[PDB]
Amino acid sequence: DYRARLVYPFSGAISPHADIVDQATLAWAAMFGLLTDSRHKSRRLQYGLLAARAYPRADREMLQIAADWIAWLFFMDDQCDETGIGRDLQRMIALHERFLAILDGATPEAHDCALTYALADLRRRLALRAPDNWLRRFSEHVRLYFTANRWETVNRQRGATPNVATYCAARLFSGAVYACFDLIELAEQIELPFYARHHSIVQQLEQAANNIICWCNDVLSYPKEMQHGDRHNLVLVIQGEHQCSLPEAIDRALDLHAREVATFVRKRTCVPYFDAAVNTALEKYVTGLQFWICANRDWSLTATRYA
Amino acid sequence: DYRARLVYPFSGAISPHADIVDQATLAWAAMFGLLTKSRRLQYGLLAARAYPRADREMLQIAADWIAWLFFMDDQCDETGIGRDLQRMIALHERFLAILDGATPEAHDCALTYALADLRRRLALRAPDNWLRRFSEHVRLYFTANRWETVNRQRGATPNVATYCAARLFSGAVYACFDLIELAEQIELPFYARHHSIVQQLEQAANNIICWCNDVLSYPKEMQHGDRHNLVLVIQGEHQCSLPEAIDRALDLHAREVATFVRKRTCVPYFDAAVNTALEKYVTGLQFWICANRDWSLTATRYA
Ligand SMILES: CC(C)=CCC/C(C)=C/CC[C@H](C)CCOP(=O)(O)OP(=O)(O)O
Ligand SMILES: CC(C)=CCC/C(C)=C/CC[C@H](C)CCOP(=O)(O)OP(=O)(O)O
Ligand SMILES: [Mg+2]
Ligand SMILES: [Mg+2]
Ligand SMILES: [Mg+2]
Ligand SMILES: [Mg+2]
Ligand SMILES: [Mg+2]
Ligand SMILES: [Mg+2]
Repeated sequence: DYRARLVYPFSGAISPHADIVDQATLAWAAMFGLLTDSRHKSRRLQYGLLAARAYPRADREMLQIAADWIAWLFFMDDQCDETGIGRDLQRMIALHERFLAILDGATPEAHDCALTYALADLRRRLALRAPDNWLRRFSEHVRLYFTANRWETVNRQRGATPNVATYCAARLFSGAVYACFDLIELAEQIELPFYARHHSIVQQLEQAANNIICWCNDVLSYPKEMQHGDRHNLVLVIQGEHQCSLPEAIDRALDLHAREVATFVRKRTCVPYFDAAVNTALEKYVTGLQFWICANRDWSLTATRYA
Repeated sequence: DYRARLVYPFSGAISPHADIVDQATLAWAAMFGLLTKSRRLQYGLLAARAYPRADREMLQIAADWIAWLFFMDDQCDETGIGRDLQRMIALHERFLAILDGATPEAHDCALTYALADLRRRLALRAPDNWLRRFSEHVRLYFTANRWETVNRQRGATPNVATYCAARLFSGAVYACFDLIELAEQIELPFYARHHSIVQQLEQAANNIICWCNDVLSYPKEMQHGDRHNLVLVIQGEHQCSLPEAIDRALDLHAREVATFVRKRTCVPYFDAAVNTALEKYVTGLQFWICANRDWSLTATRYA
């Protein structure tokens, strides 16, 4: 049982609003027409129960935006990774031109699809809770996620599996984890000054947490990705580069995950002293990264998505 | 004296267009009424060293941009607006409008018009993703300058950790690093452009350029009573002599040079085309490190 090795020297938490938020996410999906034919299965999506773990101290209104955003990501992701649009760059470019217009604050038009309308709704709701500087940073992380998904599409279309270095570098954006990390600021109601927000050690803590979450997901989701012939997965990329067995590739992936956990724990104590207020806010942010690491693992072990 | 210790284990270069670009930067600065000894500014001779392989058209934008920063910088560091937050917020609101695409209005100042001209010219050479990354770095430069202004007004000195973190943005070096992509005509994929090792190389090069400037510019900054300088921040934190503060700043500079050349050997292998483009970008960081030092030692600005 290789899944037993996905362990951390810290624990997570869940918002008491978890089930209320999950039911509201299903109602939001229905409202914006994101629930496709494939009804009874929708009851066990449980996207709100991941959000509830990722932002456990958030007010219900803010948690609901995070939950709806996570739902959006899964709906978009399953299109990219399991349907035709993921093998069609020109279709994806056309869609992303609409998303990018909506991220700049353009109102959707009659011809726009459900996902564009739903994105516009999330941007509108975030604009009410967040200042302009935050909105710009979130939008750029979402833009980089679109860029990364266009890159994954070209790989699928050309039948090309990236090397480990390229995959790991791209994975940091293809999973939209940085955009989710931006929501921690709103969940914790913290205003980090520019010099603290972008500090090298904070960036390295963000990178480590992102790698941990993505590589944990890669170990839990290689089976379903193999079924669809999509090798955007640390296990499958390691297998191709090292020409090794699947058990060996899984073992190597878990070793990289364990090393990245140790790196995160180590760098947590390398945060320099700015002032009392800034460091208090900074420790709430870094605590947020730990909640996310645990949320991903705790939710993913209990989800039929990876069964 | 202590200036002799500002050394690098690599060399720079200068564009053959250096003098016509510098002369054209003066002409541009006069045209926009940014001039009010002009021939001794030599802002084009910094640009020519920073982007030595750039085509003349692209180098001219870079030179005009560097001139813009110096004009803006002297107003912040030697003039009243640098000790007036609400006035700076008003000016920055006009700049941020221009950066988003808004055309200047009747009673916008010379700088706002000059910034709009630079944005227009950059839009002809660079795609939207580039313009956004550049705009964000310039926005963080404005934010860093507003932070410096609050410090000046309250007569506050930040600790070394706070100053170094803020200095990375107050110098606009990242905005200048963005221009390397255009100078060198390279298109780095997202995953290489934002790679942790590339970020750490940019941070090291930024630290080196800023701390080199701090050692060469502490005299003129003391005269204006400005403490945004590694030497002066070290002196305040450690309560040491000025010679000891300079020695400590130069040790941090030397240590950062060692870090930069070490992390150059830690760049992963992505593919042939990407690593070819990356090595041109990282070489660009080296050109900038050398350009800053080479230009500053011959500039009357720090005499
Ligand atoms: C769906 C999405 C992009 C984000 C949802 C929120 C989130 C940050 C989840 C953590 C897991 C991981 C980063 C998803 C990566 O996509 P991948 O396609 O490998 O996910 P899958 O294995 O579940 O399909
Ligand atoms: C003027 C400016 C923002 C940039 C021009 C181009 C550039 C990146 C020059 C390198 C020197 C340094 C980063 C300037 C920092 O401002 P500081 O105020 O310490 O400069 P000074 O010492 O020359 O006054
Ligand atoms: Mg997927
Ligand atoms: Mg995916
Ligand atoms: Mg997966
Ligand atoms: Mg200055
Ligand atoms: Mg300055
Ligand atoms: Mg200076």
